[PDB]
Amino acid sequence: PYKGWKLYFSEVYSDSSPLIEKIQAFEKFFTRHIDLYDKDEIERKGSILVDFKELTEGGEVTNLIPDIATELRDAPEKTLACMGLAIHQVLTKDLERHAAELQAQTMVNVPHIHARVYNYEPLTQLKNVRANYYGKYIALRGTVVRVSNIKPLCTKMAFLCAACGEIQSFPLPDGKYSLPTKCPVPVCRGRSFTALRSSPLTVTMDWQSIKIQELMSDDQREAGRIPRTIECELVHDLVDSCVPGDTVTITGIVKVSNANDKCMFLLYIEANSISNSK
Ligand SMILES: [Zn+2]
Repeated sequence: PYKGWKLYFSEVYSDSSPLIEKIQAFEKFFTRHIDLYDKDEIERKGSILVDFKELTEGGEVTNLIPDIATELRDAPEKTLACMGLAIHQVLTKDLERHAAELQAQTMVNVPHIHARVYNYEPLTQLKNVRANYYGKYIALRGTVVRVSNIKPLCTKMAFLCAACGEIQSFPLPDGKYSLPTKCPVPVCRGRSFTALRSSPLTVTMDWQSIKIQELMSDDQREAGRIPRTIECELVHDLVDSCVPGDTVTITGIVKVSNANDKCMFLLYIEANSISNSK
């Protein structure tokens, strides 16, 4: 009933899991506001931009998401996955109905849709970003200083279990090729999988790394303070959205980087959205 379930979740689909409640919550939101977005631009770019003020809007459309501000902040990777599958389920239902009338007068293949929330608040200044912010969703605003070149990045790798024939979409931590340890089905644990590099469950998107420097008051906050910087990882439609010197607003997830000048603990922002003025 959920085509594209493995495009967002590595778990096995079960109607008893708490994910169903969250997914259907955004599904009600996206069905009522489907005319507010361009369904053609969503499918082409593979993403959707949602205003955070629309989600925190009081009323009837946001009836099933009263705690979106806390869940997105403390569990962004789980909230965006449900929000992404929801819009994918809304689009796959709106297109299967369109293809139903064409047949009378049904394989609709909707690709992965990145759920991208912008205009998130409160804004977090870079100096107050501590190590405790790991896994949290925040919004930054700084100057672009460096923009690396675009490179491919294998985010997920499909694996076929030789026991039951199930194909899982296994994420790679840092693009490092790794193998699953157990089959996600609750019956068998084959522990032996074959890589399906040509499978659609194997994700490969354009990757770009940019560096952001905080907005420093050149005289007020210059009383012995150095401008802090942080790396931001753009992907897919966010790639090539800013040049060095631009002032951008970035939302995303704080994560730990894994790659005298060598410090062994660096935080970066997995960019979920970027807004460039110029
Ligand atoms: Zn299996």
